[PDB]
Amino acid sequence: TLSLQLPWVEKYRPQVLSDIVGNKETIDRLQQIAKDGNMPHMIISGMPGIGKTTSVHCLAHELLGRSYADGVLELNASDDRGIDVVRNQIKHFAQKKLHLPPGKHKIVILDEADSMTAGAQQALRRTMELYSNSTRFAFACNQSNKIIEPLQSRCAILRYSKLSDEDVLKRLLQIIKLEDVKYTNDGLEAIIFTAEGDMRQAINNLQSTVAGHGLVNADNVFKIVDSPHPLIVKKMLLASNLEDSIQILRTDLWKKGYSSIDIVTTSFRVTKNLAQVKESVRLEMIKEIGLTHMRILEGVGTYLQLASMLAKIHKLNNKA
Amino acid sequence: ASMLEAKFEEASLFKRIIDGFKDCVQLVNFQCKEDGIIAQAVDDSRVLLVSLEIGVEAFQEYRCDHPVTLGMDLTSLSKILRCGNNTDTLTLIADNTPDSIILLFEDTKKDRIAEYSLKLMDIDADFLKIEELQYDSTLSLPSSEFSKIVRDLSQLSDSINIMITKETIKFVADGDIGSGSVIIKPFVDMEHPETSIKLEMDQPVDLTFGAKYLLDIIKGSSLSDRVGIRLSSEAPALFQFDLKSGFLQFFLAPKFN
Amino acid sequence: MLEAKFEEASLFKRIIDGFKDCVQLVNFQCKEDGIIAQAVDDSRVLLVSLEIGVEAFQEYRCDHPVTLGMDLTSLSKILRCGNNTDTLTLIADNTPDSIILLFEDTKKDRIAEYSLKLMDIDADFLKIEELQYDSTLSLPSSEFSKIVRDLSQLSDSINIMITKETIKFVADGDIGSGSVIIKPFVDMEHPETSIKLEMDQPVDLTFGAKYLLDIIKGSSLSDRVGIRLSSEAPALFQFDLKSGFLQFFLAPKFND
Amino acid sequence: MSLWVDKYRPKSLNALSHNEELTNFLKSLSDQPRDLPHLLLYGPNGTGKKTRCMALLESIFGPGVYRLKIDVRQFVTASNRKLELNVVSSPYHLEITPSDMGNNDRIVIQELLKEVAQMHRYKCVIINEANSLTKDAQAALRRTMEKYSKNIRLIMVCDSMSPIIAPIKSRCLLIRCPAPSDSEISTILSDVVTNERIQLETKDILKRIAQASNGNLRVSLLMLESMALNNELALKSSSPIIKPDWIIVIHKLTRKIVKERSVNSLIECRAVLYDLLAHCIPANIILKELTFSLLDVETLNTTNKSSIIEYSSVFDERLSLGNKAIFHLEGFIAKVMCCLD
Amino acid sequence: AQQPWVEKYRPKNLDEVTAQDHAVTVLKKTLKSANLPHMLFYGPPGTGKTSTILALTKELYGPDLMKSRILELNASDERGISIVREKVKNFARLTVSKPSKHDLENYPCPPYKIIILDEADSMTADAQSALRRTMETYSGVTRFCLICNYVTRIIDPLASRCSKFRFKALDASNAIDRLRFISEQENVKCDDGVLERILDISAGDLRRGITLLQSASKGAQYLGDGKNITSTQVEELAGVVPHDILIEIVEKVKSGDFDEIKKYVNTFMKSGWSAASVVNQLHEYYITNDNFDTNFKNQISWLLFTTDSRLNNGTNEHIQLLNLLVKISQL
Amino acid sequence: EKRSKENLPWVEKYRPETLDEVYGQNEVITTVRKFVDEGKLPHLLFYGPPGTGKTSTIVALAREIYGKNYSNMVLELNASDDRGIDVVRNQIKDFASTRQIFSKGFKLIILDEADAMTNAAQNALRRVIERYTKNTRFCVLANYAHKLTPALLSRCTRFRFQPLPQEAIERRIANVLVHEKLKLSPNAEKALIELSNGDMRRVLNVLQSCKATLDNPDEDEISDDVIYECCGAPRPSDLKAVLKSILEDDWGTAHYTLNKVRSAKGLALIDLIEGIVKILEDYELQNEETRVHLLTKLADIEYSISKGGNDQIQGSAVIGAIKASFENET
DNA sequence: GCAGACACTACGAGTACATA
DNA sequence: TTTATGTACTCGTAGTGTCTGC
Ligand SMILES: Nc1ncnc2c1ncn2[C@@H]1O[C@H](COP(=O)(O)OP(=O)(O)OP(O)(O)=S)[C@@H](O)[C@H]1O
Ligand SMILES: Nc1ncnc2c1ncn2[C@@H]1O[C@H](COP(=O)(O)OP(=O)(O)OP(O)(O)=S)[C@@H](O)[C@H]1O
Ligand SMILES: Nc1ncnc2c1ncn2[C@@H]1O[C@H](COP(=O)(O)OP(=O)(O)OP(O)(O)=S)[C@@H](O)[C@H]1O
Ligand SMILES: Nc1ncnc2c1ncn2[C@@H]1O[C@H](COP(=O)(O)OP(=O)(O)O)[C@@H](O)[C@H]1O
Ligand SMILES: [Mg+2]
Ligand SMILES: [Mg+2]
Ligand SMILES: [Mg+2]
Repeated sequence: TLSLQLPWVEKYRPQVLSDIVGNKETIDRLQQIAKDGNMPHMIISGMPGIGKTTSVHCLAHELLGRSYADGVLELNASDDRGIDVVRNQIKHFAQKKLHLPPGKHKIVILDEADSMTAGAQQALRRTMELYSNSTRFAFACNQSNKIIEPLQSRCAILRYSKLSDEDVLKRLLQIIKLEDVKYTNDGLEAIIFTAEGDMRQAINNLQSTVAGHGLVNADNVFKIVDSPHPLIVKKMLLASNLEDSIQILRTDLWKKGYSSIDIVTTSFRVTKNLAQVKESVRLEMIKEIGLTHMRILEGVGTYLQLASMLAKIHKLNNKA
Repeated sequence: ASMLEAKFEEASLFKRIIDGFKDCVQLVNFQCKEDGIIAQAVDDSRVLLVSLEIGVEAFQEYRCDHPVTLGMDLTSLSKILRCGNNTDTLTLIADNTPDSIILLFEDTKKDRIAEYSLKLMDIDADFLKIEELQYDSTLSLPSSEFSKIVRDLSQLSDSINIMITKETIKFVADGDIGSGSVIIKPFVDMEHPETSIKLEMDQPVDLTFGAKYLLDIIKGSSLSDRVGIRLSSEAPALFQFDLKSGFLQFFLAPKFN
Repeated sequence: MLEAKFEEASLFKRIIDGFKDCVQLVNFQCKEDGIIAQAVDDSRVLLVSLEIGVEAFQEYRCDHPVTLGMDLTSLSKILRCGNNTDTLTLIADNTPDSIILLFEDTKKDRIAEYSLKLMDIDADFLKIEELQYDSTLSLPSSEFSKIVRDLSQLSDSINIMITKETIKFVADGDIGSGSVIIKPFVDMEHPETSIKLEMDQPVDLTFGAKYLLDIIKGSSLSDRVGIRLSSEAPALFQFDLKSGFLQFFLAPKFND
Repeated sequence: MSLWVDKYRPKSLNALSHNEELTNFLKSLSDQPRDLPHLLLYGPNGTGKKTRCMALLESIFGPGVYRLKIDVRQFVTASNRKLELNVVSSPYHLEITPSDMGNNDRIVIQELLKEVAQMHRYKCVIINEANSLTKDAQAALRRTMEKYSKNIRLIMVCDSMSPIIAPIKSRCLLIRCPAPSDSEISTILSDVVTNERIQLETKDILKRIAQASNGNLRVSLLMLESMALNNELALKSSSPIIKPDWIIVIHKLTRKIVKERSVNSLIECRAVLYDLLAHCIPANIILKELTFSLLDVETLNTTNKSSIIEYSSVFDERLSLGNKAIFHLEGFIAKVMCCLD
Repeated sequence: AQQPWVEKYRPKNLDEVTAQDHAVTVLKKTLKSANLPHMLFYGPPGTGKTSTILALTKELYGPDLMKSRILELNASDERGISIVREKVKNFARLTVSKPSKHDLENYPCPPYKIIILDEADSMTADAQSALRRTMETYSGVTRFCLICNYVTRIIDPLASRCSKFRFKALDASNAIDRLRFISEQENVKCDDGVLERILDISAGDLRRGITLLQSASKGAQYLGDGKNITSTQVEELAGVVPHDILIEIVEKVKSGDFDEIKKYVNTFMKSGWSAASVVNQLHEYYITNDNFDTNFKNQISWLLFTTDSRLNNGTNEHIQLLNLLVKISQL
Repeated sequence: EKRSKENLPWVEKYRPETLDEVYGQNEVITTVRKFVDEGKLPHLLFYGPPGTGKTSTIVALAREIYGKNYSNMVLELNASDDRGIDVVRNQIKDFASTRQIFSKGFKLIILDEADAMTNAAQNALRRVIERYTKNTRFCVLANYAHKLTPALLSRCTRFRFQPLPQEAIERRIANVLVHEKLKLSPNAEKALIELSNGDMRRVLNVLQSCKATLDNPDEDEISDDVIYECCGAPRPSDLKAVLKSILEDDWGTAHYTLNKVRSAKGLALIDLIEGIVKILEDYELQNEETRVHLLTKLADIEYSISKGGNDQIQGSAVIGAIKASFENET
């Protein structure tokens, strides 16, 4: 068993703030914090895979250098971050006396901060308020709703947005030029379409296509990784002909190996996130999709139930 | 009458042997043979491996013509050993490929007789031929000293790093409270031969281990007066506790990076 | 009219410790011959009988027959002051709605008096149908509790197969099986550990687990416990006492 | 006790002057009780099903079934919630009801039936109001009576058949209890009053009670006792037919719905419904009474009546699958107001 | 005569199951071999799944090994996720018991033990998901037999792993030999078409037929006239509506007049018949008639189906019956 | 296990022991083989319907990478094992952090049916995967994707296991018949293809039960007739006759025909409903209202049958629904 | 050595969340 | 605030064990 090569997701992880693409204003603000040194408490939020925790790690590396071994305390969901056994850890770390450069402070990376309990954040409130001169915190959560409002009242809100296609394409081309793999622009746009602004997904699909076919042409890309089924569901629900919707359902989901419950949940999510049709029509569509969802969850999962769901969706859509 | 008979001199020996590695292992696979009884068992995390072996000299009487694979459960085994007077003479009894074994908790030497039985467990995992190899180092320190050092260092960090270089043993454990650096210089004493820090040297080793697993190792220090540790960069750590007629190893897997 | 003065404070407490888990409450019936308090469990299976003599437990003065029904939790809470020297005093006047439990200590002059509430039960049935038992067994109670807890930990069903010269205890469970056999052995030097099983007819009855635990909980009542078994009849677990005895009954459930 | 409903109850099948065919069938079962299967008596409430059960019980073993006692049993559930439910036990039988909270009566059934099955060969287990079981204790019962049957027997009493699942219907013998005829109601009331000391001008009062009771003998006896107490132990031919205050509230609600069909009247309807649900009333019977009182209003049309009954069926289906009955009842009243307007 | 006729005549051999010939032959030929797959018995109640599995276990091991190599669970037993994760897993991973010389010589003892999960459709999906890999991993030592009367409650992976044996409903043609045998053994005087009526009323089950036969025989014994049990006594004891009352219901429905049908439904429900039986009688009367138009039959079939489903939900049957009759009356 | 093979069901006897023995998923198998030969193995996520060969593929993969004793070098966790967040914090963390105990290789963690893990467990597993990915690879087998955290989905390479096509089932059946000394008629093979519905375990179970069905295991060939009695599925000719009687014949004839077909060999209304659904999907219907009415009414009927009820009323409902739906078309 | 003192692991009851 | 399992967290308590001491 030979030692595995490090995956391109981790091999080409950025180590400096310049390499992170997307959200130019946020990255420039982070760079100005980096050279300025006056890091405030911040909470970083966004959709997964767009570069949240890597910016935190890069900023922690840049602000303080050889002190990175002991000047930063990183915590995560794998560590049992509770109210009692962990309040002492941050209390000691903030109370720990370590000599920094004049404009640098200790960093407490509470990575994946949306999973902590309420009491832990309640203690962290005064923990942050007391030793603000010595230590600074860095929350990195997918969802900022779990963080209580006292924590939001003393933090710098840094909202990341989903990456534009141009930035993903730019960093992808950088990766190709460092790896020297033959590429076609159609294949690259296929990767961009499949990723949906999720960068790690783009890198993983690039890995699979490169190591599966050598060439990243569009046919090989669509052979290896399938198109995202939310788009297929949205296409199916928006069709005007019932026969067309049924054919799309069967061919693209039932013959491709998709569970009925997955189709129902994706249809519910697409309907609630859809905006072209009238609001009320979306309300009855959601009600019918939920009725079919109850039928599926109660035990009867069949192509017939999905076909009936589509038939009634067309009944509401075509206005009787 | 029964094919497999193993009458211990005292139930205390088997109780101590079972309680030595009861905590760190859930499923045990005994393999009785004419040369003795062995037990190769793996932890749930598949990091710590226990290789019990009891020689024929630790049994007052022993006889087992056909090899027997006794896959068992240590929780229920210890529960069975929990009941019964410790002075009593245990006699392990099993049939030809049976569904259970019989624990003769013969009280004193007469009167009360117990027939506790534990249903045999189907463990299809074969024994692992991890005996030994060319180990880089071979040290030997008293069990009490090692247990005290491990217990002291476990409170300071979650990882204990054992370093051997130029006839010197060094334990370091950097953590949040502090960083212990307990060091030992090898020596030998004729006055008290039990306390002697023996050592061998081929190549320096710097291997780190978890704290909870090392505590699990030192829980078994009551069995042996001496513990022998052998380390290598391309081998799991070996902790050979010497018994009255056999031994009890502890193949611990070091961390990487 | 009731003057059930008890010699030791931590003696009636020792009795109610056994009484606590066998039944939730008892209906006391005090008579000059003795104190009887029998109660029926929630399952109508386990029967508890109480008998307290008059020679010991200080002077007993039961001028009139008094029937009282009360809980044991509050009684234990009041009896928590159970010093080794303290005594007890039971006083029941006309309409004894609140019994005053006087504590007087010989070693110290400190006094303690508490009142116990009385609930309206007025229900007590006393019937002892069977006295003849095929097998009568006396053995130390601590060993009985030990063997019962060891067999009940392994299995939820306990059966006894009494044969010639063997008092066989067997417990079959999913984890395994425990078949502990004890022989009748009497040492004149150690009366407590003496074991005699009188033999008229072999008895094979299958019992439960929680009932056996409740029975063995009151192991400290007697050094030697009288175990009586009768075929096709309720069991009798009689615990001796310095004045009287406490017997426990159980139905031998059997579905084969 | 002084109540006449529980003072004159036929102890034996010989005193069951109610149904000749049903009494003969029960006597046929009691002829050879060595192989009596599990029973399930169904019919309108107030018919006297429990009377037949007790009469059959004393015909199987003998006199002494009618002596009863109370034995509270402590039962523990998930977490440490205490829902100690008493059992009305007795020699030779055992009477249980699912008066405990419906979400966790399954444990009551499981451990109590397992406890009674630890051993005159069988002890009958009567389960009053079996239609209130929540399809979970019935699952336990499926194997409970099937596995242990030579030691335990069930007389499963319920006033409705629909909530009982198919296997329970399959493994239990079905016995039908029709409601009394009006002539039989009058005969029973006449026997009661001649054993009592109430003076009657004419037996037309008994017939009026029979008509108003709608085949329910229990409420018939209750109303006769109330009238006799109110009429100074001498019934009057002009005495108004007294109705339960619940019926009065339902009829006033129906009148308010019929006359005023605005949102505000729906607010007072909601308040009245809140009071009625606070007054220990099941949702099925209140919706049934509201529906049948609405259909009895003469100002309605046949189309409105059909719409009302169809939405009543729909919302009764909703009640059978819902938790908070107030929302379903308010929705039914809203639909009725929409149809009538 | 200490047991009811349902359990007194419960089959004790695999050949005694006089229905489901395919499943019984498959299980017998498997009994000759040792390749017993993870079974999944399903079908209507009373078709004989529990009897079949008990007979199969008894013929496989014998009376001695029932207590050692059989683990039966119910909804009466606690069947949470913890029970599936610990009790079932432990019993599966234990080795098989030791067969004796007598059992091995007389019975074809296989080297596996069967775990029977009766009424398994009541378990939560999480427990079944936990049971999946327990079923898969220890296939060489234990067999799982899932006995549920609803397939849809069983999740897809278990239906994939388990071999499915549908238990067909027992109509008049399939299960007339069993009833004739029971009548011969019990000496029950019978008419010519009485057993056909019993099997017709007992919709797809034999337990109900046996219970009805026992009740009719007990009634005939009480009367003691030595008279053959007619179809009338069985029809009355079965709880089905007599034809006169059904004709009256149809006559009231045909004329309309909501007040009249409401009054008659009130009186009918006062007499207290089971509404499911009334719906069944109305279905077998209206559909089989030839005096009604095609469109009427379509609409009345849909109405009867909707009423039957609503009744099966467990609702108040009075309102459902009145609604069905009024909807039919306006056709 | 006991008595080696020949005492196991055909489901667990014919389990692939090599990546070459997995049929159908040619692309996935070839990509995985290329991955392991080139030395790179990212975090794999196998998604697909039941019976498509996910756990068989990953077991064959672990056997190929490691030695014969793959279970000694792989921490394989399933829903039977407790997988709380404490398990992730202790067992997974210790297995990922430490070095291999039997040889020199990367740790491999296989999480079969990982969709049953809680949200907090997946949240911890996120950072556990991302931190110790240098010498530890995670494989996640999930039938359902909606139960997986999107963070977990964005971390593992997604491989989709399609339902088995005709050729793969035919090849496996040919291998099984070659091994078992069994003969089977091609029409029976086509019936098996239609009955499988993309599942392989169904095929193996039906073959086992049909071999058990035959009086003489040798000599006699398995025809589609034996398949149809052994599985109990309706024959296509029966479905065609029932549908024709419903469409053209009147109520007496259609009801009598459906009852006779059901009572001939004990058919159930279920499997017959979706047989009729397949046949009607094989039709062209001018009016969309016919399709709408058919789908809605048949779904309601199938739901009611799933909840159980009276079979006669449900059959009458099926006939009425079909006949009312094929009259709005004209 | 027996007694107290000591801090440790183990156990039980209570609360709060459950889709983005 | 009822809901009704399963999960996870937190605290509190009861013993159980080895460690100092006279
Ligand atoms: N803007 C970016 N520029 C370059 N690489 C990026 C960028 N965003 C993400 N990546 C890549 O994404 C991988 C890791 O992304 P992460 O920042 O760890 O994901 P994340 O933002 O933390 O989302 P979650 O919530 O943790 S799953 C590495 O391979 C990075 O190279
Ligand atoms: N094929 C059959 N042959 C003979 N008797 C049968 C048959 N099927 C059912 N029975 C009778 O049905 C009774 C018990 O059947 P069961 O096996 O309990 O039905 P079931 O499969 O358990 O239905 P459930 O569990 O309620 S879904 C006994 O009286 C049997 O004699
Ligand atoms: N492609 C295939 N080639 C050959 N046999 C297959 C194939 N797919 C499935 N099988 C068979 O199906 C049996 C069970 O399927 P598994 O692959 O073990 O489980 P699975 O397909 O992952 O389904 P789940 O999701 O785990 S329930 C295996 O033992 C094989 O005999
Ligand atoms: N044959 C009868 N003669 C006189 N009264 C009867 C008869 N049968 C029943 N009853 C009356 O029925 C009442 C009991 O009804 P009950 O069994 O409670 O009905 P339900 O079971 O529907 O609640 C008793 O008060 C009794 O007077
Ligand atoms: Mg991150
Ligand atoms: Mg059954
Ligand atoms: Mg799998």
